[PDB]
Amino acid sequence: AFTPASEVLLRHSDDFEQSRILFAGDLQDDLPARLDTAASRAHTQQFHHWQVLSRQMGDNARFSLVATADDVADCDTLIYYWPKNKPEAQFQLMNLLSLLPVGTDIFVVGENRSGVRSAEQMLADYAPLNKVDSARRCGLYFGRLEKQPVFDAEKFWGEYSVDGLTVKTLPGVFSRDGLDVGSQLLLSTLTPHTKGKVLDVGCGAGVLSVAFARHSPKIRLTLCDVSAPAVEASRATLAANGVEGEVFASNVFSEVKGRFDMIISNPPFHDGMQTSLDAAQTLIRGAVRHLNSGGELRIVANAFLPYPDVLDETFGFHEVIAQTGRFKVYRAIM
Repeated sequence: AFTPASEVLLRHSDDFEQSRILFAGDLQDDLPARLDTAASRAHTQQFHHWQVLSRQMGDNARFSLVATADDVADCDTLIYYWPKNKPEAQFQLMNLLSLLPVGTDIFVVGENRSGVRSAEQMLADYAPLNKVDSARRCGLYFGRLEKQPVFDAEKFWGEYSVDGLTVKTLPGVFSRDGLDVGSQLLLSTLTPHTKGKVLDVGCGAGVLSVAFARHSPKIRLTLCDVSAPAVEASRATLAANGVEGEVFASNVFSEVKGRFDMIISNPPFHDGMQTSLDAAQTLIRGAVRHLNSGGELRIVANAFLPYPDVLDETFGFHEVIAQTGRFKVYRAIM
């Protein structure tokens, strides 16, 4: 399996061979489907990861905000891939450890730069962890579950108000649940009393959608995101603001059916160049397939990323309708 975290595990292949493993956390590659095990299961809060894993693992791979007793059954080992954000890791480990049997082996693998060291303290009172020698930038930890924590997902819900808008959010929407500067720029280009079917692809907690609906109450909304927390947060946020709309999980346009008058998105900032290019291609190439005649695709994103070229390639040309010191709002028409 591809990732450095999975390479780490691969260096201890022999130990997982007779194990009945549950894989969870940031399941970036398909090691959960390939690792030689007595049995393998997975639970993820990411739709695209579930797509990949269930293709090979069927019902042994599950997707949902909250893992359940059944999702975890007949597993004597947990291999958890540490996520980038701590509240997400807390939510997931309490959820998972609260259901697995006392005695389950716990393995935690991640990157020091992503805060994997925080796991020790986090699990100190439940499953005492010890570091296993690994590559210098990687953290590999092991321990047995001694005491199950008590978990109640409802206590992790957050709620706040910004610009007269109520926002409900959950761990796992770590910088995409607010009225960020990029969102503000995108919003400034939308005119009041706009009409049509819309579709907000990079979902988040739905702040963009409820702010759009506030001045254009007739728009007909569809929201999608890969993250279960984002799907849950958005529905709650729409409801909390008297806004109707359909929200569902999707790997970009994988579950989107139909055409729209406008597609908007505030993608996350990429990391590399390839990850960035791919993300730009998928968004744009999927867009031409879901736009009514004369419909518009609108994207706000850092100017450094590769959207302009992808835009020209797909639509022939595009416009920069709004700009700041970092962001550009790109517009392309059907």
